[PDB]
Amino acid sequence: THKSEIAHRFKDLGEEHFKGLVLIAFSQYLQQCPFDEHVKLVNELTEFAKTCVADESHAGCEKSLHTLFGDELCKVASLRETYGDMADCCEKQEPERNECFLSHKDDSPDLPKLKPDPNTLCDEFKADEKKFWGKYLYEIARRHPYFYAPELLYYANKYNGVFQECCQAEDKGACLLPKIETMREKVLTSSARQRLRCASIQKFGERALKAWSVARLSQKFPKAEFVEVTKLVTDLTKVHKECCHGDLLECADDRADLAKYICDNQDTISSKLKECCDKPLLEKSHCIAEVEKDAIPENLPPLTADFAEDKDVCKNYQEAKDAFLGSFLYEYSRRHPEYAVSVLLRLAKEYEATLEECCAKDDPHACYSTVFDKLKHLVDEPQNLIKQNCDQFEKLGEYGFQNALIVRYTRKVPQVSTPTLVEVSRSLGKVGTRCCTKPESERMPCTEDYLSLILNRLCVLHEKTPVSEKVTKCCTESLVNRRPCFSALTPDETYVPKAFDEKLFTFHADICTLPDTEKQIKKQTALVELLKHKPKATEEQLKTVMENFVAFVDKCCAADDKEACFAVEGPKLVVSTQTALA
Ligand SMILES: COc1ccc2cc([C@H](C)C(=O)O)ccc2c1
Ligand SMILES: COc1ccc2cc([C@H](C)C(=O)O)ccc2c1
Ligand SMILES: COc1ccc2cc([C@H](C)C(=O)O)ccc2c1
Repeated sequence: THKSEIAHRFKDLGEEHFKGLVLIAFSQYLQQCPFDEHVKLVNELTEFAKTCVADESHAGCEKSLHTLFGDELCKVASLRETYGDMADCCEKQEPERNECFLSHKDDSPDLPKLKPDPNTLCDEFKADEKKFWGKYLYEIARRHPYFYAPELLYYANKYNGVFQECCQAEDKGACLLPKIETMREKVLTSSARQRLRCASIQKFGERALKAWSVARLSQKFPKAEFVEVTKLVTDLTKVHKECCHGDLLECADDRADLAKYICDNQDTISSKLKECCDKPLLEKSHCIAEVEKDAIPENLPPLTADFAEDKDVCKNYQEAKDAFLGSFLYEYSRRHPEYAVSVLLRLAKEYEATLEECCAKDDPHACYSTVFDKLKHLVDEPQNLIKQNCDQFEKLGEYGFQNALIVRYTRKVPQVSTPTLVEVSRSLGKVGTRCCTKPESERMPCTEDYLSLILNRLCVLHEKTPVSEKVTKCCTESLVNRRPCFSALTPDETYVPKAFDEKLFTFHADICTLPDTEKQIKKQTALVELLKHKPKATEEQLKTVMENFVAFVDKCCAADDKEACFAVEGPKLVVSTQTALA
């Protein structure tokens, strides 16, 4: 329909944005190459796009976006030498070649943890604002190779606006570190949301993403009609599909478009959008993404009416399954803005399973008329876990809770690799902080949605190199029952203990020197390995091993010759610990 896709997107996005997405795209496809390779790729591509803008007939201007990006990545001399089997993608035709690159996205790339000097940072910034802006896109995007790319350009500006307001202060440090931290959460979170949106389509079909889009949209805009929501849903699903499939130019473009549409139709969508719609382009879509719920309209009928009472349920459903089910989702979501999206989807799935068996039965209506009680039962099911988990969080504090979750997970999925068990248990206990201080009514929803983000990370880390059958099962059985499914696991008897490996339990003076985070991780790693070796260790003993350990580090980090003390106290500690675990 357009002579030249690259021309079209360049015009549409404008140079600056066009360059920032190309970079992000290269940086996600190729997470090792240094910055500088990438800025070369970015400009080559952009020069060429400029030629196509001026003359659309010009050779190459007709190629697809994959073919052009892909053409550019094959010309990397580093490929075979840096990326291994990656350079074999270059031997294929499109679209297999593109598929092949995308399958080498690495969810755990192992990159220097970003230690920033407020000084060096305000330097680099005053020297080159635009290169700074790019550098940040690169570093985030290479570490989060599914990160929502237009939402990333948004963060890059906010980053830049943080230094524009803070480098001209006197105590720059004190202005920066708060704002950086606050932003840097928001970015990890955004990444994990985005990774779960891609994990939907990839493992469960565009229909799962589409359904997410209904739940989210209906909650946010419950005034809007099904017909309208249905429109926004088609557009929102395409943005995310394109986005997850690495088509960032299309992603950005259709997203800007959808914001423009939403604004031009506030009267049929929401009363909360005034403030959003007066913002510039990137900020507009974010504000929208964050806008407040609209008020549930007034005389809505019972849901029982359309979905349980009505004798024609099986008729409407057989006629168009996903559409009818989208309607259930709109109707349920628009009335329960408090609920977790995971929950709404969990309800929709169950209502599906229900019609699925009931419409094949002799009087469907007797079977399905009773379904809402079953749904009431599901929403109430998880409430006691919360309580247990919050009390435990309050008693132990965040860090102790991370430890309890380390033990807990290591017993249920001890075949999981240790890096993954530590990362995930650390995130799981950050849920305590996120959700436990909230008013009770709010807790279950909060938790349900965070645990989905986090359990997805486990599934995604594990599916890379799969080792535990239970995890594979929970990860592939569903998205929306993962939390129940993980919560229903228990330690197992099949597991042979890991042979003692002393190397994993030695400590050196370095331990005193590490940044705090890295110090926690090193101990939580030991803790995991301990449970893999001693999977029956009881909680009182582990309390002993844990006090004894803190006494040990404390003694040794206080000593005149710390090495000597570690050398000596070290083996003492292995010995008691080996002794205490019978
Ligand atoms: C089909 O199941 C899903 C898909 C995507 C989800 C994304 C999210 C994040 C928290 C979101 O921003 O809504 C939560 C639950 C989800 C369930
Ligand atoms: C339009 O109705 C749907 C469609 C797809 C769904 C998928 C899922 C997830 C992926 C699942 O865990 O099976 C949940 C609910 C859904 C409702
Ligand atoms: C802050 O409240 C929480 C924190 C972590 C939790 C982890 C889990 C996992 C699924 C588990 O227990 O297996 C469940 C509930 C949780 C509630």
